[PDB]
Amino acid sequence: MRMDEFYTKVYDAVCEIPYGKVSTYGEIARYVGMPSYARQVGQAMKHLHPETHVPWHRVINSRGTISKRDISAGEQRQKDRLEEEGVEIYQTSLGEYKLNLPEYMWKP
DNA sequence: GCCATGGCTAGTA
DNA sequence: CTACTAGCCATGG
Repeated sequence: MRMDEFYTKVYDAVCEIPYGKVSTYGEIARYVGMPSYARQVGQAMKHLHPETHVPWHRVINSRGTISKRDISAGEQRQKDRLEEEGVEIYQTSLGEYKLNLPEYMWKP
């Protein structure tokens, strides 16, 4: 599987995530037949341009939290976009953004 | 080739 | 619950 093939599948997958729903790097990776490529699912998200209609904001980590990144703006934007989607997000002490994963999780 | 990065994760304290 | 580590793997200097 070429990297370009992967990136495209990941993107196709993410677009399938329903409004106001959420999925996981690892889940998407598995979903596209690449269980060990969870980190690369991150990369795919990061690579996207700001205009993209791909719901990159609907992908968090396995702990149901929003991942911290080099570009802190995204971390913030993801929280905001999700909240607009009507997604209850509380803030852990030692400010990490968290949510009830079992509820919002997307299951095809 | 080595090395550091980086939106990860399960297992292990 | 928080912290950390081992396994993980593309990317690019």
